[PDB]
Amino acid sequence: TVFSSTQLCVLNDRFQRQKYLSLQQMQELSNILNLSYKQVKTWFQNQRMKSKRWQ
DNA sequence: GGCCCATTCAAG
DNA sequence: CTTGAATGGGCC
Repeated sequence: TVFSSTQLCVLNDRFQRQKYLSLQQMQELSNILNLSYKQVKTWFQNQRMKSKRWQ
């Protein structure tokens, strides 16, 4: 799978301002991006890991 | 259930 | 080789 440049945008923007998202927030964010909840939740998790790594 | 973590695996 | 989406197990 691969995400659009359009998607990585709102995703990264949201992530920068909010590192933990609720169920509803993830689900709506997924809806307006025509993505599944799973891949968005997964993305966020992976991003949290990425954020951790930088040391 | 979600999160954490190590690990996997399909393209650049 | 790196990248990052995706997996499974362990924990609350």
